[PDB]
Amino acid sequence: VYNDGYDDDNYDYIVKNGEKWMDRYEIDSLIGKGSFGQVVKAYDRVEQEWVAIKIIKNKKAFLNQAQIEVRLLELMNKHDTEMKYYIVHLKRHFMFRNHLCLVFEMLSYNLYDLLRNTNFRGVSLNLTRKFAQQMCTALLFLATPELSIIHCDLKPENILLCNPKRSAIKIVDFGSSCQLGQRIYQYIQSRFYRSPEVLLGMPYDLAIDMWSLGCILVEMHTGEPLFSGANEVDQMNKIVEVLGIPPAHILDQAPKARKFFEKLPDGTWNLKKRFEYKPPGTRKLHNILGVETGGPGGRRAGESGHTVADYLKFKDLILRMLDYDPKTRIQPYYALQHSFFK
Ligand SMILES: O=c1c2c(O)cc(O)cc2oc2c(O)ccc(O)c12
Repeated sequence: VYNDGYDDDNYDYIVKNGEKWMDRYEIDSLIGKGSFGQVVKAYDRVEQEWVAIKIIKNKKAFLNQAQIEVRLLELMNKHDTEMKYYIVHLKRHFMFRNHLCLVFEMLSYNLYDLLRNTNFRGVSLNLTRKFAQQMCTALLFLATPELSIIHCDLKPENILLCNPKRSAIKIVDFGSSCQLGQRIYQYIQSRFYRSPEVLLGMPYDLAIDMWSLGCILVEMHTGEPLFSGANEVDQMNKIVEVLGIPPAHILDQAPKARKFFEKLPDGTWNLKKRFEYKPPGTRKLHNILGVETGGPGGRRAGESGHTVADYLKFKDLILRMLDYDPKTRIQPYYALQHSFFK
């Protein structure tokens, strides 16, 4: 028996629908599970509203990580400006029967759920544009110097709708997040959304989030992951099928560059060693998006906001996001100036 019988064998609190907490919270049900513990829907009898409570595991490591998350949300929740309103709001935090608990505003489903309710056909380029603009604003919030927060784990599942009918979104789950100051694994981000500098074991900064955003937007419009690596080597190879071989001057300083590429005698780089990939740069984003053939699936011929001209703007913005060079990858302020948004 664990924690006087309240935990199970994974350090997870045993959620019992209906329980009341501190004479304040009525636990409704489980809505989420992860390596950190659980998320319940709960009714805050005092404020008279539903909340999402995140119940960290009763175990020292996860508690220390979650304490990082809390300081980072308390830092964000110190800032005036209304950019902060695309980050999920921390309502409070407390210890309960040995678990650190984070009370959040209650939201609706995440964008991977939204994709499944379309049967992975994707949402329209207009909906994607509105998601893009919210997300860049949210990254611009994180970049403000006092914060300089890497989320470190952007993907559809961590972008939630506010309300199932509107298109407002907030970013959740700052449990793997860090400030420019702090760090570390280099094994961060989910594989499909992992920046190349992370794969090559280079130093990363806030720019890695902007890579993940690039891949998320494309996936939201086509329905399928742009780069679905089944492991690090496959990941980098799927990237290279689209963006070609990464600049020499970056590979020249990439600790794990020889995990994927051979330096030819002459100093230029190529891929290594029977179904081959597609030649570098040959699966062109132009055909993935369907720029000239009715958007993904042909399904958008003649729709409004999906003229070839809108698709060229989109492709431009994504490529600027999928820059290999993290010092020239488009930054939040300038993604918002792009003609995709005007
Ligand atoms: O913060 C989270 C969260 C939230 O703030 C509101 C909500 O309606 C759901 C949520 O679901 C999560 C999850 O499944 C994993 C990790 C998280 O941090 C969250």
